[PDB]
Amino acid sequence: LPPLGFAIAQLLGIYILAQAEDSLLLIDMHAAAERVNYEKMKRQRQENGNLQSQHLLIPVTFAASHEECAALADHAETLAGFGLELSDMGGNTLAVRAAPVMLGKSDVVSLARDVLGELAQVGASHENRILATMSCHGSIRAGRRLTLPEMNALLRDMENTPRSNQCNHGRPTWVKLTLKELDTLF
Amino acid sequence: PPLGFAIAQLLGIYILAQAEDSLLLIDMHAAAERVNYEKMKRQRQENGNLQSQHLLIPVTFAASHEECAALADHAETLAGFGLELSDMGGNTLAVRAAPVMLGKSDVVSLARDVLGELAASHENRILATMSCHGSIRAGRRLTLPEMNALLRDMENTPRGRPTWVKLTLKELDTLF
Amino acid sequence: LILQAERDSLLKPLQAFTGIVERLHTLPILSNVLIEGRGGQTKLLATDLEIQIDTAGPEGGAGDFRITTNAKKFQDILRALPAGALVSLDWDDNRLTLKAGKSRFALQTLPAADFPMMNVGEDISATFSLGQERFKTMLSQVQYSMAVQDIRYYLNGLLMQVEGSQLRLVATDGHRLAYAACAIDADLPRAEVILPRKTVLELFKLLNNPDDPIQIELLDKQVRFQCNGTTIVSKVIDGKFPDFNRVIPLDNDKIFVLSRAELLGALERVSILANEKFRGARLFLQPGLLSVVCSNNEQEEAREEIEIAYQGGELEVGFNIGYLMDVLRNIHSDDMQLAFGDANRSTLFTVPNNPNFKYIVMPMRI
Amino acid sequence: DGKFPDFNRVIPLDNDKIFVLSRAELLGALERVSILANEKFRGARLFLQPGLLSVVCSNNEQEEAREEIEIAYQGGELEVGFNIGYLMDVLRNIHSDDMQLAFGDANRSTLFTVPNNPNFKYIVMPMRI
Repeated sequence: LPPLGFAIAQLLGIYILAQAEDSLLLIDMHAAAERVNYEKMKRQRQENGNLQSQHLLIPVTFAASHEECAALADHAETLAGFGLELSDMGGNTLAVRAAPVMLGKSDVVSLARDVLGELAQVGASHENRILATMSCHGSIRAGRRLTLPEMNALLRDMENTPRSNQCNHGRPTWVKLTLKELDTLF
Repeated sequence: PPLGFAIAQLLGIYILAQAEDSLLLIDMHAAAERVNYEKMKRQRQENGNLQSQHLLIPVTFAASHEECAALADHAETLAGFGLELSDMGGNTLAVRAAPVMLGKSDVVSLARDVLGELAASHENRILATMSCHGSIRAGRRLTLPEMNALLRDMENTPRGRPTWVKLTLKELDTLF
Repeated sequence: LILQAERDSLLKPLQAFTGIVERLHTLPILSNVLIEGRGGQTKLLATDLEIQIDTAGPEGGAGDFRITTNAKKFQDILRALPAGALVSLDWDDNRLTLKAGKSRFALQTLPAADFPMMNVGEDISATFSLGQERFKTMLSQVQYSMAVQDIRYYLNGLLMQVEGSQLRLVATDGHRLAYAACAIDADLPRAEVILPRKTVLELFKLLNNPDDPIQIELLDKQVRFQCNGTTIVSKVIDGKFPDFNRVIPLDNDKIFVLSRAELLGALERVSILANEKFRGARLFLQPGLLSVVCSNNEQEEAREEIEIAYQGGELEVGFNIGYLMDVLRNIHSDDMQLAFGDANRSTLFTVPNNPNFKYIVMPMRI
Repeated sequence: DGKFPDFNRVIPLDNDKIFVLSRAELLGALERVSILANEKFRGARLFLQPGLLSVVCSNNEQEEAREEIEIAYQGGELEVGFNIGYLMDVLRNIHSDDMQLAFGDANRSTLFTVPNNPNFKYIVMPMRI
């Protein structure tokens, strides 16, 4: 499998550069990972009817605005279907006991807040909150992508996952430079 | 005196304060939400902005695409709420500064509320939407000395659930 | 002539200024050790603008002086000398002349005016002391759970918390947590600091007198450790450590005690045939038996079985084998107590009849 | 597969400045003086005078190291440069007490031998430092 590229390193915070047969390729990690996460979450939603969940140490100290607690009082079965299981601590606070896998890694409060504030005004009936709203984690925002034996895993983003070239707007998420970057040296 | 003298907490949400009458159960998160709302409005009508505080190791949100353009829209409103934040790249942002009186929190939540409100005019997103921090939610319950400072909540501040007394030996009827 | 002393009396104090001294820092003088002779006593100082370590040196010095000289060159020259030779330090303009036997070394020196010092706080909030062996044991018990360069800077360190007469060390990375505690002969207000990893390692090196105690002082965003005539000042990682009380499970009813050496050997044997990306190991807990199983891509399987004094219901649970081996190696007890809940909840690792150490790992769905 | 060089033309035959000195002491001196030498090419200068052998090194930062050894020598003086690694390797890999150093001039081969051991020879040619 000669892939898109072979990840070689990071680029100052937002790009991941990968060498291939052509040249080094600059993948916008957050954008490409948002695309692939949206794709994988919808593929895992059309099948089995729920997102993959995961628990975790150290719950989050939600702080849970008033009516979001009542939204959790409303059937949390849908919340379990989004991979987010969370519990009430008292007064008007919460804490997530389980976050969906494929995101993790921080700020689970934002994901749970998005879906829980969506639980107001039951009608659901849209299901396109699983997009950038629920994909409001993407990959790592600007910090770290390990020591490379996971960078190639994101470099495998668009293999067997469609909607590659055109992003959520049309902005490219990868290659611009070719082997003929020697012109830049003039 | 009045409103009692804090002696301890109850499981994480209550702070019970001893007075001449009896001990009073104060909903610490609700009381702090009310006092922070009043303090922020008082600091808003005067000086026209909240007190900012720069912090070490800023937190980077996620920053949905149109929220970055909302930051491109005048950020002086965000600075007026005591929230200075920059764009790191791609579609992500980080708070270089957070408002005081709220300090340590899920600062991403406050920034996200004020930034997603930028879809003009209005003023009362400084309420529980901005007081979506309050005090620390249900833990860390700082000890009795600052517990009394929290017990000075409605002192100097007016102003939807009540946040205090129920003990009238009604627990006696519940247990006798 | 500024100094004259025996080789080891100079070499040994310098060996407390190697980890902190960055061999290539952006500031050139940060590669230098500071030597200060005053009142017939010599002081050796080093810093990286974050950890500042000082100690007393030799005494055979005539006159007051303050110089900085390259740490690595000076230490290598000292260690290359015969153990027991006389060393004479002369100062000539911007040069330090080291003389030992028929050996001359003309080092170049930098002014002490440019040597940076930490503006140490004067706001001592808590001071205590404890046995160096006890503190080193606690640090060894908790150090392996620190996150190495996490997106949350407070996890890249070790929480030291004093409350009442209890000293607690907590470390976590998000997938595991190590907690150690001990009794300190003091009554202190509840304070807590987050020692950085470099501070933890340097402090680990420092504790070499197991019978003597070490004094710890908490400051305004600073911690100072004093022992063995050596003083270390370090900035703290600002922020809030997670409340460790929520992390510790209290309902894991599947409890059994087994030999730590036996389980460590079993894990070391079975890790050889484990998958290389995931490094997972499956524990099969059944009445009287615990099975450690690993398998890799090449259709190979390793399996070891351990007799256990266990009674309760069965449980299959996956673990990241590095997490298990860390606690099995850094604890020097003969036996370990395993407390299991269910397959998707935390597991508690303890020392039997020892409430002062706890270790929590979440499983992985293998 | 190939023809190895003829080592006979290699070995010098007329080195006149001969002196025997302690292997361990000379190795320690070379290790000490190499600390303040340039870390990449390691030029070490040997000054040979009756009764004294001096080893001197210097580096980029205008630092200098110098050691001296008392030896049983009476012949003419000689200043010769060397790559200190070649000097140190033989002293590290030989386990004899004394070593015999034979010099000709500062432009040609230097012979290292073990006294009363005709079965070992070691030849280094100098640099011009």
